[PDB]
Amino acid sequence: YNPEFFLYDIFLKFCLKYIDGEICHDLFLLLGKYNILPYDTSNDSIYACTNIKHLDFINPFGVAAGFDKNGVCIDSILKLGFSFIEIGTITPRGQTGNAKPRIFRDVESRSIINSCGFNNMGCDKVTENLILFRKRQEEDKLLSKHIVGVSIGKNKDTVNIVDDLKYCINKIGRYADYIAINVSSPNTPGLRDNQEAGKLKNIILSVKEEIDNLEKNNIMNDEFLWFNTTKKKPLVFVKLAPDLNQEQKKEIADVLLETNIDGMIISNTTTQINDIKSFENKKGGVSGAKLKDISTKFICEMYNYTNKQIPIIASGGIFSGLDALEKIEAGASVCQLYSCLVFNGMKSAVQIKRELNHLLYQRGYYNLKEAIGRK
Ligand SMILES: Cc1cc2nc3c(=O)[nH]c(=O)nc-3n(C[C@H](O)[C@H](O)[C@H](O)COP(=O)(O)O)c2cc1C
Ligand SMILES: Cc1cc(Nc2cc(F)c(C(F)(F)F)c(F)c2)n2nc(C(F)(F)F)nc2n1
Ligand SMILES: O=C(O)c1cc(=O)[nH]c(=O)[nH]1
Repeated sequence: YNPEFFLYDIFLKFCLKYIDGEICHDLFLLLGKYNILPYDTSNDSIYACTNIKHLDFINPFGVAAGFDKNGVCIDSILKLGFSFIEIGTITPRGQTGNAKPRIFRDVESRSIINSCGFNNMGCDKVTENLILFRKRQEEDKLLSKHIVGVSIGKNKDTVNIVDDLKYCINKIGRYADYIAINVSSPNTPGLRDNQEAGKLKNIILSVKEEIDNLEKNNIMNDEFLWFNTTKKKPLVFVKLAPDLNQEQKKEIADVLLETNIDGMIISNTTTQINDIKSFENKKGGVSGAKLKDISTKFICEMYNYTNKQIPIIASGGIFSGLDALEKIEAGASVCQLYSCLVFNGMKSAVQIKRELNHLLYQRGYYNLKEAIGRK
């Protein structure tokens, strides 16, 4: 509604029409880096707060992983009106990823296909970006209480998947509110097989353990140990790909229950969309509108399978207050956006927060927490 947002969104639409996606993506990241994007300075509704365990979100919308892989634009992105962002996915060593162009959008179906292949500057460089973010944060009143999770993964050619995760934890864990374990990218060969249950249980317990050791091995009080938002050790979530068996899902559910994981991100992109014409050429995982139903059903299933015991972070095809309410009613406690920013632009968090609040009122819910899981 504001003019700053209005002008940027025209520009963004122009870019969407004329300019390659990855290039546009990076241009807006660079404009955020230089602090020339608009801010949402509005108080968020106390009735749409949410939490995962003791991690509290001032509103229920965050930016999904893969958006700001390297943490170069964290302040500007949160300042668009998001309560949190998941940076990464990061790996121990930097990787260039797959040959470009490797991201395409289909404006008509509001859908995206990418085969990025975990391109990122590497754990050490991103840790230094996140540290500078944490320092800015102590000085920047609009960043107070905003959450930064870190998605962490394996280098493509890795000796020890678990070892890669430990290396990332050891480096960046002190600066993270939460850690997301990503064994779900379509785009690194294998990796996805790391969703095998015995393997996954060991992954999850190795990660909680490396985090536990961060707490142990240093002498400072928590307030100085955790240079993050919570002042507590990061929670542990796992991100799940939606292309799985019911049996696979049930198995994963039991490993999540067995290991007392703090949450699950449902879901990553799908390789099962066949009917987007412009994508016929293409290899990779599809995001956006055409993922929404698959992702929502998957939320229902895992909530059920896990007996409502594991909080869900929703991802996939969320554009509108209605889409968000569906995620929440299926069982999600919090939502992440990606595609919506691409097609709808900079106003997305402002607009969707407003839409969800009105909806919550119309359906006669007292607050958002009351709606979670109401089938
Ligand atoms: C270009 C691109 C890169 C992505 N990179 C990652 C990543 O590094 N890690 C990750 O867990 N998910 C990644 N994703 C998946 C998103 O985090 C998200 O789950 C997916 O886009 C579904 O949300 P959407 O339908 O709102 O876009 C990426 C998606 C896109 C489109
Ligand atoms: C016009 C456009 C913009 C976009 N990225 C983008 C990147 C951004 F940083 C923002 C912002 F500023 F709000 F945080 C944004 F709204 C969109 N991508 N990203 C793609 C991608 F990644 F899918 F290729 N295509 C795009 N097209
Ligand atoms: O780097 C990527 O290719 C990528 C990672 C991921 O987790 N999901 C995705 O769709 N792409």
